[PDB]
Amino acid sequence: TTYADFIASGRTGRRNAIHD
Amino acid sequence: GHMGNAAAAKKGSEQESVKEFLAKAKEEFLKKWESPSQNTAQLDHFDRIKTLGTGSFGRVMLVKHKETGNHYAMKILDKQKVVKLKQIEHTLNEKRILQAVNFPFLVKLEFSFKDNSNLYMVMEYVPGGEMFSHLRRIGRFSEPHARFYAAQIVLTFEYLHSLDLIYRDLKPENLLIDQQGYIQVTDFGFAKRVKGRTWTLCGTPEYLAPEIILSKGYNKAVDWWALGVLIYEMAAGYPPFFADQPIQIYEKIVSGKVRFPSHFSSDLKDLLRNLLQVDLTKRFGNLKNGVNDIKNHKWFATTDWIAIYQRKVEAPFIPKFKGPGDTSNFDDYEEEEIRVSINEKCGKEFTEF
Ligand SMILES: Cc1cncc2cccc(S(=O)(=O)N3CCCNC[C@@H]3C)c12
Repeated sequence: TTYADFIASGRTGRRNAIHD
Repeated sequence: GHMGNAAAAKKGSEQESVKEFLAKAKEEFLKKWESPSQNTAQLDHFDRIKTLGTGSFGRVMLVKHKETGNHYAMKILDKQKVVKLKQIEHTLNEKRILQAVNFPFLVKLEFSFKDNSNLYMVMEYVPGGEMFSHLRRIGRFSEPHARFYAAQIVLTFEYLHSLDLIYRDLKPENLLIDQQGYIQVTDFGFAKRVKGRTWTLCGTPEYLAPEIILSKGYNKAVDWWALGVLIYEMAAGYPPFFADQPIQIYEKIVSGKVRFPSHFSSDLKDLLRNLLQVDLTKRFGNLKNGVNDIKNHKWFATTDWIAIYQRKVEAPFIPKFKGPGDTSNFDDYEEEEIRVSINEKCGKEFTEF
């Protein structure tokens, strides 16, 4: 599912801005 | 047409009243911007309680003001680290903006000061936690719940854009929930006064508008794109464009394709296609009718914009609150000292703070 694809992305935690 | 005479007259009057409000708010902002505040407290006026957040920026601590007993969120920045990370202008800009704005959904800066080592911005403590945490815990917000938050962002951006401020940092991580369940926006380091265009590559990958990715000059419309991302993520539980690595996210963002969960209403999908519009010439919030294309969209038909502004709508969700100083809606972090050197650091760089 799309949710499973989201989990697989590894980007489910707090996301940093570019400058970090 | 779509509106009969009474509804059309009421809507027109409401839109004219917005203009009148914003003209006064701009006058007030510019007066405060011309003549700020500074050095309004010191470290030993507060008891340090607990660390509520950390980052490359520094830390945010819950503190209690000794004289009043009021709790606050104190953001502590290490001057030498700010310099090393090339964030001098952003830090001074954040303070100047926070000092000058006034809106029910923008966090209030109560004190600021500096010492030999650090800069301190003392803001109202917003005890309900980050929208991010609640969203990941609940999974996704219902459309009415997402709409309640979205309306607050729409009004906040309508305010900021009237001041020529582009926000550029929207995401659930940067939205806090207050005791009454309303949003507080807090981070202004990347915000900029831009009447026309600007060019800096900044923001968070999932929330970047295509024109930023594509290294174009861009304008306030990037904030309306980001609103589309936020609404989508609130209602789906995940953002519209994701992948393992930012470069793959950017390819999806610029493609002009977006897909929706089957549970999204048709009204929601229509709004999102008009916010997540790659073509600037067609994006809602960037057309001749401005913010009205968003506020008058069918998905917001049940929204009483003045009632939201007045905070008279019952919030769909009230965070847990056991009393002043309750920190349970925030994570736990390792507690570190705040050392201040006997030698002033970076005095020249931060002279205006
Ligand atoms: C805990 C908290 C609580 N109350 C007010 C706050 C004001 C600003 C930042 C925070 S904060 O959430 O610590 N915080 C850190 C800054 C970087 N962006 C994420 C977020 C806005 C507050």
